[PDB]
Parts: sequence; C-alpha cells; structure tokens
Amino acid sequence: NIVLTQSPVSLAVSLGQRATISCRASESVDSYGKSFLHWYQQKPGQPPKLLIYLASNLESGVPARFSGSGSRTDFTLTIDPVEADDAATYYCQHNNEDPWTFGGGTKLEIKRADAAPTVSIFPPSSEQLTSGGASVVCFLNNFYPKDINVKWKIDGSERNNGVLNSWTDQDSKDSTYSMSSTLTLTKDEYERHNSYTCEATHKTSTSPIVKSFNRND
Amino acid sequence: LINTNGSWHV
Amino acid sequence: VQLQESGPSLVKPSQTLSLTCSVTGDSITSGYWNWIRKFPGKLEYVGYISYSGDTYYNPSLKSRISITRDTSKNQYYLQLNSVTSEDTATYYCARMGYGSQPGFGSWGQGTLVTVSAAKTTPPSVYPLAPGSTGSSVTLGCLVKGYFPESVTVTWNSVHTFPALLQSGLYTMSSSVTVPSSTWPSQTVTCSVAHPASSTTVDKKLEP
Repeated sequence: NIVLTQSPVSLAVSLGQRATISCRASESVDSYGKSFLHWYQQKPGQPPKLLIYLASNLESGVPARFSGSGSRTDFTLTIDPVEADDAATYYCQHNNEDPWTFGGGTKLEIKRADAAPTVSIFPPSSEQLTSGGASVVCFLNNFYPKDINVKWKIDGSERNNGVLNSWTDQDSKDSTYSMSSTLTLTKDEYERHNSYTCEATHKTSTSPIVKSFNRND
Repeated sequence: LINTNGSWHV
Repeated sequence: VQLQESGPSLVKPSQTLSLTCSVTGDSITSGYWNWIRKFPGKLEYVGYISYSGDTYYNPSLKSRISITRDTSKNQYYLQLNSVTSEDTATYYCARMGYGSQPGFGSWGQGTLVTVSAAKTTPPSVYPLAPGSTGSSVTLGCLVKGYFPESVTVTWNSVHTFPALLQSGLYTMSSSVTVPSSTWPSQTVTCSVAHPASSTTVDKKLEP
C-alpha cells in the first residue's frame, strides 16, 4: 500500500499570493531517478486536469502559475500567483507501483471582500399547488464568506422540518458563494398560514436580512 | 520506460 | 485527443456495469488507456489497457473487472461485475503516456452511474418568479422529484445549486439574474435535461 496524505485539508489564499500544498507518501514513489507523482485540479462537474507531472514538470497547455517540487516521500504544489479561477480541489496521485492511488484532495478557497447576500423569496408555483404541494424558496446569492444560516418562519414561528439548503461551489470569477433554501409543505399546511419569511444570518450584518411575502396579497 | 503490471521498467 | 464515456445511468445491484470509451484524434495502439472513478464524497484508480492490449487492474477490483478494446473502432471498455451501491460513482476514461509523460493527460467528461433498485423518475420543474421592481430581476427553477442524478439546467449570471436526496428523490434548483428591461418583455426559459429518463422540460417564466 502507498498512501498519499495531503496537507492541509483546506486553505484560503488571497489573489496574487503564493499558495503551497503538500503531499506526503507513506513509501517512496521514486524509480529510475524519477518521482511518479503528479498533480491535478478538479472543479465541480468537470474531470480532473493535469497540472504537473513527474513532480516538477508543467503540463503543456497549462499556464505557468503552477509548479511542483519534491522527491521520494515529500512533495509540494505551488500556485503562484493565485487567481480567482483557482477555486478548486487539488489532488496528488502516484503511479510508481501497484497499487496506484490518489490523495484525498486539498480544497482551495479564494479570499475576497466581505459581501452580504442578495436575497430573493418565491412563493409556490400555481403548477405545484395544482399537485397538492407547496415549496417556498429563498435564494441568497453572491455572498462571502461561505458561513450563512437561513431560518424559515411561518406566521412568525420558526420552521425546521421540510427545509433543504444547498450551496454552490465558490464562483470562479467573483469568488462568492450562493445558496438556495427550500421549505416544502403540503398545500393544506401552506393555506393555513399567511406570512412566509426567510431570515439570513451572516457576519456582514448585526441583524439578519429578512425577505417575506403574505399569501394571496 | 514502459509500464507492466503497474511498475515502470526499461 | 478526445475521449468520451458512454454507458447506463442506472444499474441494479448484482448486475454487470458495462462502459465504453470512444477515442478520437489519436490511435489507442499508442499510449495507455485508463479508467478512474470518483465516488459521491474520493478518486480511485480502476485500471488500464496498454497500447499492446496488456492490462493492469486495481487489486481490490481484480476479481470483478475486465478491460478490453477494439483497435478497429478506437474504443475500449470497462466491465464491472456484481455491482453494489458502493460502485455508484462518476466514471472517467483517461490517456497516459510512457515514462516521459506518465500523468493522466487527457480525460473524458465522465459519466455518473448509480447502482440502485429504485426506478428512474423524471423531474417536475416549477418556475420561480417574484410574488405580487429594481434594475435586475432574479428568476429560478425548482427541479423536484427525480431519480437518479444528474440534471442539467440551461437558461435561454446563473447559479446551479447541487442536488440533495430526500426520501429517495432528488431536488435541485437554479437561478438566473437578468436586467428587468429584458424580462418579462422577452422570454426567459429554463431547460431541464434529465438524460436518465430521456426527458427535457423547457419551462417559461411568467410574471
């Protein structure tokens, strides 16, 4: 077994800085004077992309903001300068001997200025109400940092059951995050209350951002 | 070098 | 070189998963031709078939896998027997060079295979339009009740929210922001493709 242990698990870096990620192998991944240790970038919905091969060689077609060093059991990937498009997971992988294995990945976050979310609330569609269901949706878009919490209130009372919250991966252009919150009720439950509110707690405000609507108003 | 059975050789 | 995976979206437990990689722009009689998979959480190496037809398999999969090829079609194939929920993953094909280029240099886009006894269900697509106006307007679509993954939403300033599983069905959503001078005066439609059910739903956003 050759285990590749990456460090750190995640890291946050500013635009223009030099970022370094480590890969430590449990046994040497060298043979014939070569280190069969390579580095990849992977973004959501995309395959991995080869950045560096044989520990220190830049893959043709990749811009020279990536470099690598090391031999035997300790390796480093350097991203310099860090750009917004570098928001991704980075993996090391070896192919020196059986079994070939990958590291577990290091998530790179791009630091950017603090940004409050743009909050939009949506009532259930007439189409969904025709089928007996009622989903209320809140989009919290283009915010930073990622830590944000949404609270649903139905007639001013907190509702935890029936909520699904989903975050995007970090934006490759503006380094923000977005998230969607959906409160799903039955049409009968929905029609027994009038006030629907989503409240967003974030470090950018002492008081939450509140978006609301009143049913059939 | 070529690979056979996961290992590289001349 | 370009690689492209093809195979089923859903396979029942205990059945055989069969995938094809179609290679264009280079011959499979040079290089190494690999399979790799990414689990829902981890990347795992599956195996290769070489330029001369010799194979190399992940030792934990050797009793269940077979990699074969057809050099006349420039295709290579993966067979994985007796699949379980643990084989649900995105499967990729990738090219490797020899000792001077031993990285995985070229990859296919990947294909998600879900192992489950559940039936394929197409999505319900609900429009998200503001209730009863600024310089911009955010619209969306709520995509509910489908199985298995994935769906692609095209508008036609977009955010795609990853799907979440609840009581056996997936829910995802997508938002789009446009100038208020372009909607509702021009059409805005979300097109939701669900390849596993061969269904596309193209929902128009109404004010």
